[PDB]
Amino acid sequence: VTLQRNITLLNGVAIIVGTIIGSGIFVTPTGVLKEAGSPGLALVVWAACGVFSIVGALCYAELGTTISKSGGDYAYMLEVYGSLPAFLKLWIELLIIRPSSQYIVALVFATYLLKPLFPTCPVPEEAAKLVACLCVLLLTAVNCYSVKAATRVQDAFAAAKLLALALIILLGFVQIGKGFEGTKLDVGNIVLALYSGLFAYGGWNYLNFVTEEMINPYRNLPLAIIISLPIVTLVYVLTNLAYFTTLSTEQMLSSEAVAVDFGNYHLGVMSWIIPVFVGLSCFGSVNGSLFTSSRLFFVGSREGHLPSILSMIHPQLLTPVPSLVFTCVMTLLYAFSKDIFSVINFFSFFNWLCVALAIIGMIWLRHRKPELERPIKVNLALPVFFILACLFLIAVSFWKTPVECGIGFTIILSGLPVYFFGVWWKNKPKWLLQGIFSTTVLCQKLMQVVPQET
Amino acid sequence: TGLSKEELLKVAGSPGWVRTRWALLLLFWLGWLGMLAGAVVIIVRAPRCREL
Ligand SMILES: N[C@@H](Cc1ccc(N(CCCl)CCCl)cc1)C(=O)O
Repeated sequence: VTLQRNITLLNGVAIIVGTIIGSGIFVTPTGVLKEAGSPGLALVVWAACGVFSIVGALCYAELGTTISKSGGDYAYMLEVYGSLPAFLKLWIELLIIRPSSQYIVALVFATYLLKPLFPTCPVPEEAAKLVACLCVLLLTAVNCYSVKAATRVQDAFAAAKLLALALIILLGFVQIGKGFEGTKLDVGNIVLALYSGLFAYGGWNYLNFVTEEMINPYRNLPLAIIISLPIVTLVYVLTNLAYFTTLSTEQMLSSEAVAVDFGNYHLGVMSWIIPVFVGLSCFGSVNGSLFTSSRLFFVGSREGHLPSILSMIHPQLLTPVPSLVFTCVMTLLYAFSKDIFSVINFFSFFNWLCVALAIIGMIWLRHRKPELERPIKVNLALPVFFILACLFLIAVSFWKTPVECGIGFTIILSGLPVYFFGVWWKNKPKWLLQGIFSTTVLCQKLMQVVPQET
Repeated sequence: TGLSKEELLKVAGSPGWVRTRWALLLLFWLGWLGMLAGAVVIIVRAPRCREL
């Protein structure tokens, strides 16, 4: 069997717009405004970080249609830097970046969804963790049954976000109808203000991790980026403009969840509307992050980096069942760690590093292989502008927050041992090979799954 | 590398394995419903925030 190309142009938009927006816009603005220090300059960095996002994604629109392959930012460096550099990324994406991101966003789903049953006090931890995990389990099942089901789910919760942010913008314009100061302009500060948007816009690369599942990627991938990411930019500046109609700097810079207080200010009878919409927003972000992660671990196994259980597909339903089950188990195993919001911050920069290495690889390929076909090309200034902007922002981390870095960098270096034993060694002891094969065929028999035919 | 497709056809249709999948795809859904009932019990058996 082979994975059929079920993602339409519209579903391709819902994969990206439905996973960019997530929790970011409804909880982040306080953390922009703390470093901007002014409602004038805050609305500047929200646009400027948008521009950085468009030029980044436009580099990925090219890169993805030059390679024309589903492994996203892993494939696009495997084709360049080779086996071990791609493995270091894959190990980190498999063990840390993606299980943590799924789990915390599933937690954001739970804690906001329960919030109107606990309006003024923290929701109980067991209820949050159960509800978070029930989300990850249910979405895994939906992703196992049908690509058609999971993509038609992704529409609903892409729409849910745009409806929620439409409700924010609607209330904002209603307050304008009813009826730059203080700025901390320091050249060494405002770069940290721009960094705050690279949680809120982050995720525009997700559509590249599913390239081989779009109906006609040479049109759909660049077009879905160009339809999506400018719309997000517009929605964010209008959404922040809306918040600044209602909440003063002193409210916004202190408040826990700016959109919920905005909801309480206007919608007194039904104030739970925004809390539940931030919840449902997150449910779609998890779905997309889970769908998209499954493809990475699957692709990694084709190209020889991971055990050959994860390359298998279920013949009756045509989904990479072992990859989704692995994704889920590895995410639920993450849930009981304590200091997660340190973890995902000290690894925050590793995503930007890899995005930079990918577009560096794209220019290195435009030198070494003019032989490759390129159905769309970008003028080389934009990549160079984008790599300058990336490597500038990586450097900020080591000025403002270097202290954690060794704990993260230890795991990156811990990728090398596992590469040698798992991939370079080729399993010389035949008793270990028989154990691997035994383990494999148990999964085969159990899940009813088989390798892909090209 | 793992097992052949056409090799797997010889084993995967055995009643033992079909009964095994029927049991597990019941036990997963049952276990999810277990966590759901659990979560609802936590939400009942917890002290509500005092009003302002
Ligand atoms: N905008 C998102 C948040 C987000 C952004 C970037 C990442 N990534 C890694 C840094 Cl945690 C990208 C690779 Cl998973 C993950 C999550 C939302 O609001 O759901």
